[PDB]
Amino acid sequence: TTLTGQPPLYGGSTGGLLSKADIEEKYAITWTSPKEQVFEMPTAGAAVMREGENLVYLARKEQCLALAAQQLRPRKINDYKIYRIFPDGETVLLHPKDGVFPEKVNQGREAVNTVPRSIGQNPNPAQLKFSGKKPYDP
Amino acid sequence: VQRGSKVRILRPESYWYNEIGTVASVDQSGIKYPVIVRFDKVNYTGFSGSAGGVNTNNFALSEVEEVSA
Amino acid sequence: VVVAFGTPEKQILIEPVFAQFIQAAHGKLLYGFDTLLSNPDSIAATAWPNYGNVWLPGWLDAINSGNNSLFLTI
Amino acid sequence: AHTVKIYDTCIGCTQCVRACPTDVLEMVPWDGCKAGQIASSPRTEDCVGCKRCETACPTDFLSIRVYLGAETTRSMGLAY
Amino acid sequence: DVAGLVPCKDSPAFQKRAAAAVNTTADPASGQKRFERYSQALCGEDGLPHLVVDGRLSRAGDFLIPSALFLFITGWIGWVGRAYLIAVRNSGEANEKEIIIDVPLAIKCMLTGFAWPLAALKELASGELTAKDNEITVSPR
Amino acid sequence: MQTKHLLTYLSTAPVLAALWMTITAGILIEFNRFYPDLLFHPL
Amino acid sequence: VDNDPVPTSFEKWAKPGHFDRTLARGPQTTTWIWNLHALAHDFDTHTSDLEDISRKIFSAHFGHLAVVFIWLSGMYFHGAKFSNYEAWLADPTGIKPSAQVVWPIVGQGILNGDVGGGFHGIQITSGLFQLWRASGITNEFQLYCTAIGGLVMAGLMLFAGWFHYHKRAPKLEWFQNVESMLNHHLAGLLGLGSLGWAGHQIHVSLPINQLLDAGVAAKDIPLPHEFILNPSLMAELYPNINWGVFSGVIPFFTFNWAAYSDFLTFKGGLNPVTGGLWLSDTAHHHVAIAVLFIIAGHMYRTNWGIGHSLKEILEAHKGPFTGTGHKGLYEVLTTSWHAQLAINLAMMGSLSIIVAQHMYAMPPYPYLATDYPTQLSLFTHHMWIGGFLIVGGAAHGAIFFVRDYDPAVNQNNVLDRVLRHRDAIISHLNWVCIFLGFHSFGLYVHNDTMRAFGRPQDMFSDTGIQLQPVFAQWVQHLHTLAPGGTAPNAAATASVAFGGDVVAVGGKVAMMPIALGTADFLVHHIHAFTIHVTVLILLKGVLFARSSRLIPDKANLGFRFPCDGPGRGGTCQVSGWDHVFLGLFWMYNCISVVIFHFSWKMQSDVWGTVAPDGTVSHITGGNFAQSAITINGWLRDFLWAQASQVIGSYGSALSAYGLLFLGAHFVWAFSLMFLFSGRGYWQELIESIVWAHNKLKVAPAIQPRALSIIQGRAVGVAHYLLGGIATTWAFFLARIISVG
Ligand code: CLA
Ligand code: CLA
Ligand code: CLA
Ligand code: CLA
Ligand code: CLA
Ligand SMILES: CC1=C(/C=C/C(C)=C/C=C/C(C)=C/C=C/C=C(C)/C=C/C=C(C)/C=C/C2=C(C)CCCC2(C)C)C(C)(C)CCC1
Ligand SMILES: CC1=C(/C=C/C(C)=C/C=C/C(C)=C\C=C\C=C(C)\C=C\C=C(C)\C=C\C2=C(C)CCCC2(C)C)C(C)(C)CCC1
Ligand SMILES: CC1=C(C/C=C(\C)CCC[C@H](C)CCC[C@H](C)CCCC(C)C)C(=O)c2ccccc2C1=O
Ligand code: SF4
Ligand code: SF4
Repeated sequence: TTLTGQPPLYGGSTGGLLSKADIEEKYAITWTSPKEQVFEMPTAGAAVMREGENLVYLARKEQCLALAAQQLRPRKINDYKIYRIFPDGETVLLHPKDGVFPEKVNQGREAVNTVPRSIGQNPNPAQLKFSGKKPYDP
Repeated sequence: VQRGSKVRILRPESYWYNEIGTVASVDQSGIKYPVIVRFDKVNYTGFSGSAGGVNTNNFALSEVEEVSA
Repeated sequence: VVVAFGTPEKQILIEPVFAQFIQAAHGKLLYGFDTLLSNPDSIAATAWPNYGNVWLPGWLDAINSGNNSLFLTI
Repeated sequence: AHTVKIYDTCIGCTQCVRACPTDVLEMVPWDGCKAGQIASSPRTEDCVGCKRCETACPTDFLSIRVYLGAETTRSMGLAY
Repeated sequence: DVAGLVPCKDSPAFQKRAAAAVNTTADPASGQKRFERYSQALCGEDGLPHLVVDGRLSRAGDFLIPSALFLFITGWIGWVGRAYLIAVRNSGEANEKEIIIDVPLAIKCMLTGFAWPLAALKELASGELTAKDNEITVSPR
Repeated sequence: MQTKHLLTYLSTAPVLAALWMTITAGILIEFNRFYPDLLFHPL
Repeated sequence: VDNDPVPTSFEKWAKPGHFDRTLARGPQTTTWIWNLHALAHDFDTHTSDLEDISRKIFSAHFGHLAVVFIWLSGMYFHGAKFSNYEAWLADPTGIKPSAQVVWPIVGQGILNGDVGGGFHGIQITSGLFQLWRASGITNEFQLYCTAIGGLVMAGLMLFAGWFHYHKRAPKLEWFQNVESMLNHHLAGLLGLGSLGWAGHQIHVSLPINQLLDAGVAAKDIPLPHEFILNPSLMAELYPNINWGVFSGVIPFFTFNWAAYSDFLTFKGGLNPVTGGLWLSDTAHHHVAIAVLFIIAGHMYRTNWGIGHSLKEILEAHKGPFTGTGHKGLYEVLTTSWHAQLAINLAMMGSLSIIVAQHMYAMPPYPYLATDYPTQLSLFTHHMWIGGFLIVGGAAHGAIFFVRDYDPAVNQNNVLDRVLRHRDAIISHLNWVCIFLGFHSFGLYVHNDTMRAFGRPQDMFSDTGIQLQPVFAQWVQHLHTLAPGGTAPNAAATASVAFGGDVVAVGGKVAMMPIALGTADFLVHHIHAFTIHVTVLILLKGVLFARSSRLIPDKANLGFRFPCDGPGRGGTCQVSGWDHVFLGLFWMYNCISVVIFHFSWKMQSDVWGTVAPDGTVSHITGGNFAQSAITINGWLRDFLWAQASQVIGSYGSALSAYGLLFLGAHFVWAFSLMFLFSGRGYWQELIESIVWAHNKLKVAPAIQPRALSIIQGRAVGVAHYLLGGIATTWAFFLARIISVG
């Protein structure tokens, strides 16, 4: 919380935030750039990465992750942090939660929604009639 | 099975069900699907418009029947 | 294509002779098949053991008087 | 939210996690394959349902399965 | 004579439109020979050579001789193709062969289609014609 | 030798299909340059 | 310009898929085959170097020039050896132009109907005869040697392609030498061509045509070498020059130009004996065009420090709204081949549309105005070609944005700032499209409903609630109080369509004043609506090709992808390719309505026959002002009524147009299988057919696959466009040949 970082030199665009950012939720990507460079914003147009901490508020998590994947990672920037910010001001760290990126296996991470069978061993809908049971339950 | 053994697939969800493929490896460790089978008919796997698929898949020993030696 | 080029005689025209035979088998003497119910002497027309057709005069007039749509000419 | 289920035919190639646009999946330790890792979905509330993970999955049939369910603002991908 | 049909000879409409024969080809006559050939057919109310597909060995030239001709040619084609597909599956360069036809093998499998039906009978006798149902892929159910 | 890499190119499917089609079209058209209007076998 | 860069060999001819990496592993599935033709001409995918890409483009342009020249040579050969040019030249109105004498194989000779003069052949509508007479050709041997010239010219372009790819291919700085190229193309390609044609107008076209416009019956005039050799023939035609090999050109070198005023004229109007343009005006035209193009090809600094760098012109131009203005567009246009193709395709499409709307109302060839088949055919053809090229310019704009947009070049320039308010642009275009759709088509269906109600006083007609095109009528007024006013040194008006009197050549009408009423207001607002929706779709594809609020990484996905999955509600057809796919149907709609308006307006208010007393009996008798305001009238008096010719066409010279009418209906309806369906069904059905083939040991090595989602869409749009365009083509040709 209390997100630190200079705004990148961006002239603004009509593709940025809407009412949903102010009453439902918004997202912020904070990273640190070694130099003043150029990157394409997900809300279109060029922007100037300031040297040091840069902070960008986007409307969706996927926009922040697209910014991180197509702009920051090919520019060797892999210290970014994506947060969800609620209208009351509450900030929740979202993308590099346990400090390791999700595509590296990290001890201490537990498995969610892992089914101990194959797709073929899933039951039949006819046997799996009126109940809360679905064909993919563990 | 053993490497190079032609085997038939008994996995219904598999693209190569009731078809033969050569065994390329059997994993000595205790995993659920140790057998690597390499086929010649490629898969459906890939994006739309991509000219290709996979010819290599993994199966258990109870989902593979050795026809040859 | 053959009608376009001023040659309608080159049209492949196939008579529905199986359905025309069925129409005759219902009694239409137009096609000249001389078969069941379009021959007055077939055992289907006379119903030899019981002689109890009785529908047949009315139906035969219906099938062999074109003023209706009962088994139209094909 | 959409339902992302990971099936034990997973070879832990991490290709589904690398292709997720909304950070739903992650690699967790698992002794069920040679790679030592299985995909997981702790964040299916962020799932949009694009099925890029199933496109990236090399197992036949797929170890990752996306079942589109109830639609929320996040799963519809609305920036508004 | 069948189904109220008459020969084109005693058909007034036929002779009326034969009196106005168009010329399909570069023959000076053309339409005259077309119509004198079509005269043997069974015409009708429109005076057009209707066809009967009935076996009817007198009027067998309207279906049956062309039927045999087509079946022999198309079965030749199919057997030639099957023989080629079977004979390129042996080589591991089969996928290359389906876009780049191995022309000597193509002619070799082409020229043996003259005995296309008889051989298939032997295949129907042998079992080298239809694949077993446990050697071919199938979806679940 | 390029006499073998012309032969392979003039053995591909688009060229041989076009060749076989042109050939059978030639048979069929020169059939109708000859004895015309054959809707039945004359019998 | 490097020596032997690519070895000329037959080896890669034997290797299909050499030019890519995914295409060279052999064909495992059938999609490979499609991908081959899908990747043949995408040179920027083949390699990753601008030099090789530019060399490939140069050698492909040489090949395309070869195919156009072999086309030209073919048409000149068919006009020399298989036409009735001379007979048509003897009696213009009495002979319909024709070529392509078909082979009498099976019925076919019925299409060789008589056109006049004993010639039995297909009546052509390309307008070739008229341009040959205008150019000054008299006999056919000139056309045979022009065909020979076209063949050797095609051979020259082909060998030039081989030479500039395999033997001496240019380096990048040559292709990127943009100033010298523009100077050589304005002055040298365009100016020299214009001057040389005026060098053919002055010496060949004017004398021959001045003789032909009198009743000389062609052949009695000399071959065109005599009019350079012997200025005695140059005497009686325009005698106010000395006419010598040194003397005649001295009036040019001394500003003595009113001497030349007998052939460099600015008369305007149409020649009342031929219905074409005044060829002296076209000559003086080509002269001035040549001069202005050779002037404009002296503007760009190449090597002598004289002229402009286009970069300085661009980077100079910037204002307070547009930030840095056009900074970086030089690099954008000199590094991206797709960004140049966008502009060049859009401009050639627009200029082809201009060509269509100019050669109808100033017909510039003798005996083309009173060739109604020719007039309709060339208008409609150039409109369709232009619409296609405009959509292609939009397509390559989207390709540039997906592939060749660098944000580092484009910081606060015009490109960057339109990317930053694409939402405002698209929403305002959306609103304009909805407004135009309502206030044009709702007017139409209001008119249908009032006319069905029996309330014609409540319609938008000239007899109901009038919508007069007052501004277009005023512009029309200004073009006729101007052959004596604001164009003083000009005899007649620019075109008769703006006003005047019925120019009637033969018994038919060449061109008359085209008044604009409520029906014309209505169709013009429909055309504006259809253009605006096509612009909306294509601009949305261009401006949102890289990212959107929905998918912020579309540029990573590329230009040509089906979707990003069923999630986010469903993301089918987000790609710029798919916007081009939708804009193709909307271009179809736009151009179809434009050519329908053209056909009905000419057939009702312009085309027709003149009586000896001088009364115009129009082809459809002026139904346009009262029928074209309702959709029922368009269906009845244009689509039902004028299709009688194409459907009664069997058994005559015009049967092939009826056959293609039906065949194009078939192809259009065949399109909807590909358009409405998806490839999951087709893959599933191919699977059971594969089972059948597997049973008889006949399933092929190359696995049968359904066509891809993009391929299915492209097949659907190709069949849809071909079917609809060919239906309209067959309809137009049969109707206006039987009636016009
Ligand atoms: C060797 C070639 C070959 C052979 C023996 C067969 C045989 C068969 N096909 Mg098949 N087919 C082929 C090629 C072939 N096909 C090709 C190229 C296509 C893609 C157009 C198809 C598409 C197809 C469909 C959709 C179906 C079949 C079906 C069938 C079965 C029923 C007969 C039939 O429907 O005829 C119809 C066949 C066609 C209309 C295909 C056109 C014929 C092609 C051009 C012949 C191919 C020859 C090849 C190019 C050259 C080989 C010569 C070689 C020496 C180089 C039958 C066993 C049906 C089935 O499922 O079983 C009951 C069926 O539904 N085929
Ligand atoms: C001496 C003759 C000759 C030879 C041996 C080669 C050989 C080669 N060329 Mg080259 N080329 C030639 C002449 C030749 N070329 C000429 C005259 C031109 C100018 C047009 C070119 C321009 C050219 C370019 C730009 C390139 C090549 C390439 C290549 C190499 C790849 C082969 C290939 O796949 O393309 C073979 C193509 C065909 C067999 C079909 C070509 C289609 C023709 C040109 C147009 C057809 C249009 C016509 C109207 C038909 C329309 C059909 C419709 C009506 C149904 C290969 C070694 C490529 C390369 O370097 O590989 C990486 C490449 O970049 N060539
Ligand atoms: C302004 C350019 C221009 C215009 C209006 C014309 C007009 C004409 N030419 Mg052409 N011509 C030109 C340039 C032009 N020419 C050049 C550069 C060449 C050398 C390649 C030729 C070579 C040529 C030949 C061989 C022939 C003609 C002929 C003709 C007449 C036939 C009809 C026609 O072309 O449609 C009208 C064309 C247009 C409306 C499009 C012109 C626009 C050009 C392509 C670009 C100019 C853009 C310019 C900067 C601004 C103009 C924009 C405009 C939309 C306002 C006609 C009056 C025929 C003739 O001799 O008549 C009897 C004929 O046989 N011309
Ligand atoms: C100057 C003209 C021009 C040039 C040089 C290009 C060049 C290119 N275009 Mg393109 N385009 C153009 C005009 C042009 N386009 C126009 C006018 C349109 C609107 C229709 C398009 C819309 C377009 C799309 C949507 C795409 C391209 C793409 C491409 C790239 C690869 C295309 C390819 O592989 O060839 C392949 C060509 C074929 C396989 C031919 C397909 C069949 C054609 C379309 C129908 C022809 C039918 C014919 C008219 C009549 C029917 C005859 C039949 C009965 C036998 C390439 C750089 C592709 C790309 O990805 O760019 C990077 C892409 O997807 N273009
Ligand atoms: C005839 C069939 C049809 C109709 C009516 C439309 C209509 C429309 N299209 Mg569409 N389109 C079509 C075929 C059609 N399309 C096909 C086949 C394709 C496949 C390629 C497309 C692809 C397409 C694209 C890609 C786009 C459109 C767009 C549009 C909208 C244009 C804006 C407008 O005019 O506002 C006004 C609406 C009309 C003129 C339609 C008639 C309405 C009447 C006149 C009023 C009805 C009165 C009242 C409402 C009745 C109430 C009754 C009550 C009981 C409820 C419009 C609603 C564009 C858009 O979104 O525009 C901004 C857009 O981008 N279309
Ligand atoms: C149509 C066609 C064709 C034809 C072509 C031709 C035949 C052409 C041509 C051509 C030519 C044949 C051209 C020319 C030209 C020219 C010019 C354009 C000129 C110039 C000039 C100059 C440079 C001048 C200078 C001067 C001055 C100004 C100063 C001093 C004096 C003098 C006068 C010297 C072909 C066959 C391909 C094919 C089809 C199409
Ligand atoms: C009498 C007659 C008729 C009738 C006919 C019929 C009714 C029939 C049938 C039939 C049937 C009921 C059948 C069947 C079958 C079965 C199966 C099972 C089959 C088969 C097939 C196959 C097996 C084939 C094979 C092959 C060959 C041989 C060659 C090529 C390749 C292939 C593979 C394709 C009509 C009236 C029309 C006409 C007249 C005559
Ligand atoms: C019909 C249809 C198909 C099936 C269409 C196919 C499979 C096209 C291929 C058909 C032709 C017949 C392939 C020709 C095969 C050989 C090349 C034939 C040999 C040619 C010689 C005879 C010369 C799709 O795959 C599809 C995909 C997505 C959306 C809609 C559709 C769709 O509507
Ligand atoms: S892509 Fe498939 S196999 Fe690879 S880690 Fe993900 S679920 Fe497992
Ligand atoms: S329907 Fe087809 S195009 Fe649309 S999201 Fe699904 S797979 Fe993609």
